[PDB]
Amino acid sequence: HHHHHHGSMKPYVLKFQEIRPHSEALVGGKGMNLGACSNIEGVHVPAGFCLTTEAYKRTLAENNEFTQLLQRLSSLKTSDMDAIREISETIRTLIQHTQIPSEIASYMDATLLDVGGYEMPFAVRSSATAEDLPHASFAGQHDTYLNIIGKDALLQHISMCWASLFTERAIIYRIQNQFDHRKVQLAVVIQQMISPEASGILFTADPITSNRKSLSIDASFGLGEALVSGLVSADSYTVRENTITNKIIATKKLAIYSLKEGGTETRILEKSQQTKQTLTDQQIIQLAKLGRKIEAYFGKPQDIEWCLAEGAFYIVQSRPITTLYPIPEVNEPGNRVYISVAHQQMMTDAMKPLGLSFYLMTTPATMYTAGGRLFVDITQSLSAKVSRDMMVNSLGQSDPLIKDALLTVINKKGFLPSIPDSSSVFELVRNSENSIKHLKQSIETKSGSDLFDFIVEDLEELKRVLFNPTSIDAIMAGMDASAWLNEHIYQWLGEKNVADKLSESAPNNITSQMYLELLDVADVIRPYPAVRAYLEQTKNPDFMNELATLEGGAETKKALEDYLQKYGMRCAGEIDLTKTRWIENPLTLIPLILSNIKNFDSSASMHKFAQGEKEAFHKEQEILRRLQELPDGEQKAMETKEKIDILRHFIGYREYPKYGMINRYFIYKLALLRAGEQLVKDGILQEHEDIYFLYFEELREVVRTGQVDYELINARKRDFATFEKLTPPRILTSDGEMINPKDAILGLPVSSGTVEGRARVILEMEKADLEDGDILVTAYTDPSWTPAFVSIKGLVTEVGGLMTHGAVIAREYGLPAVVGVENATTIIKDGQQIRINGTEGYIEIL
Ligand SMILES: Nc1ncnc2c1ncn2[C@@H]1O[C@H](COP(=O)(O)OP(=O)(O)NP(=O)(O)O)[C@@H](O)[C@H]1O
Ligand SMILES: [Mg+2]
Repeated sequence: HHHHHHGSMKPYVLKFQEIRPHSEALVGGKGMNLGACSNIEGVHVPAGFCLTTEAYKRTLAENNEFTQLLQRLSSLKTSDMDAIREISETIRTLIQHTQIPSEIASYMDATLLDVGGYEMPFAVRSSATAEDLPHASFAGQHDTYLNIIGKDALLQHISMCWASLFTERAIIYRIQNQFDHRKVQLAVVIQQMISPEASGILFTADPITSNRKSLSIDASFGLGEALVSGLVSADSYTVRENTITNKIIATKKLAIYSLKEGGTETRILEKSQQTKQTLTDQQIIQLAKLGRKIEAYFGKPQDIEWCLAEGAFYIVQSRPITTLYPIPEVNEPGNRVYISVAHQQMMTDAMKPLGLSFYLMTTPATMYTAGGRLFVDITQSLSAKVSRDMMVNSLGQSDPLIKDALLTVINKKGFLPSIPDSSSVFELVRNSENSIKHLKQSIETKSGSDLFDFIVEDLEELKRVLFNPTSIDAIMAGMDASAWLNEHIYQWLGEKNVADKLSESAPNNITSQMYLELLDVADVIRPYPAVRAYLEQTKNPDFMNELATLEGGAETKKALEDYLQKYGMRCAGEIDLTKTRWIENPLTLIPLILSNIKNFDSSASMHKFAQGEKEAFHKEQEILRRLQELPDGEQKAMETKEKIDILRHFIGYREYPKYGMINRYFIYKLALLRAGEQLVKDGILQEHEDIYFLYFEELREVVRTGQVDYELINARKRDFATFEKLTPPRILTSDGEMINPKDAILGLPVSSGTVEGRARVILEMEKADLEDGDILVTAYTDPSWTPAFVSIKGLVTEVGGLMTHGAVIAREYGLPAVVGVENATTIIKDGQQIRINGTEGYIEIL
């Protein structure tokens, strides 16, 4: 060219106004956001630029002594603490003694005089990146410096940032997340200092409850680094719509202010000062409005660092929130309530797409996907009361826990507004059996696009042989018999849930049959301490063909085979066709077999059954005998006995169709895996199990026309990954909402629950001794301990703010935790014990 070939080159420095798109690979997370954050309208971002990773690659990843070391480090694992300490020290000093090329240090001078210049104070903040992984975060992993003035001192701190990438805490963090050193770079953000009166964090969701329609703020006096620092406390405001709706005022006894000549000092605050409302209600709203605008520009809930300097609000960071369980896209207006069928089905593992397709294509009810799990919209049932109660009463009986969640929805106020005959069961089960035998024979000849065209046929046959109106009547005949028997025997004899005792050892229960038989398997293994020792050890998926080697077992094998012919097609999570079955990987069955042996006596199929009967039959006559001791006596007892006979006749079939169903699933799954196997051979698919991420139709027209789209597939995996980390509610809300005095020390709730245990740790975290089954109490908490505390059941800290470290991490690990307590380190003497709860903010003595 005509640009002097000047011209296909990576730059060294980029202004927030220059930063291009998806150059995250140049300026990293914090930077790419700062950039985009500038280009917003009505938002004041300070100015600055980024030291591009080129500067890091050229200065430090192109040093032989450097690379030699990083190689020496790629050797270690977390178990090796000292080597890490040492190598870290060494690597770290090499960086603070590796000067920056005069070339680069001159670009900086050039830009930095535009922002400008070397007499003004700057912020040196480190934004990092992981190659070919733009959705990785280093939140709170590296250093940052406030108020750096001067060239000599700017270069000193750019180097201390790069160094902050090699701290044990940072290193160890990459080991655990398997990010690779040498694959992580650092951009450095050089930004104008703001001397603010007040600074803090803001979330455009609620941290607890993911409301999405309520914004929460954390504010304090002074510079922000203090709040993120761990001590001082903060002020917490919550804003819904344009109304302030909570104000927790804290005791901010510290603040951090700039020095005229660089650096930062910490001031105690005059007592009158420490209880002041650090924003004024006009500013709280004026601020919330901002957070809302930003969120609108990005299209997702954001995490924001802000500054208050002479009225004015400056945005100095933005981020997305990563911890939100998503919301189904239901195109139906108003406030809606979704109920998790995950929790009903007792699964609440994420489900891959192929599996989700199948659950969907067999029910005719209308369900939604969110977060990789399934939900049912139940909003209309809740309108008409004749049906509301008609609902909550049904759940109230099964899924009782689901109901409680439901009821809290019911009064948020602001939110809303015959019996087939005895030949039946038999016939029903037979034809399911026979249907499954044709299906078996029929699919092994099918292939290609036929095979798909095939199982579309069968999904109707399935619905037809498994969900007749005879079958359903049969299912309901048993269940309705329980309802009747439970309340009517409440109202006459005053004994609840009698239907459970009357149901015991009832015939034809397909699942209950299964568990008995796996008791016998266990029973075969007890005579032979050889086997049980083996099974206990083996992590071999074919441990099975290594069974006849030892005769101590080896009968063990003919046992397992018989059991795996009648049940190998089930697994915890059967409803996802994609999940691995028992007959597929027999190792997944071992632990039960083992746990039966530990916890049951031999021959317990024999006894537990019998004592099931005898007790359901002596509870049958205890009822009836007691009934005819009252008015209309003979007619009530007469009345119930038909009901019991209905109960035991149908109750076991309740369980059959799901078995009939996943039985066909498994047959599909296998023919569906031949197709995949074939596709790989043909060259279209990398792995044969790379179909679990296509829905049925998506898949079906890949075997018709052999074309696939792999960053569909890869986003699918990337996302299935993101949702496994997530734990579905019993009730999800159109607004993202997640549903389900005693000499007391008040605090900030922060994180929901209740636990009990141990004492305070001062704590020399550096030389810290912890212990299982215990609550924690320091006063300062910061990321330094993030990678240290799994063992905890609950947290309590002096410092406050619900978006402190204590909060956000206790909220992910699922611990209940209260912060902001007055003098917890003191006032909870001698590391003793305690009971805390976090749905409200209190703490007490046991
Ligand atoms: N130019 C600036 N002027 C004033 N305060 C600033 C400026 N830049 C950053 N801050 C604040 O000073 C601190 C800078 O630390 P920073 O590393 O950027 O955030 P962090 O939480 O400590 N680490 P990270 O999780 O990577 O963002 C935060 O409290 C910011 O709110
Ligand atoms: Mg930050």
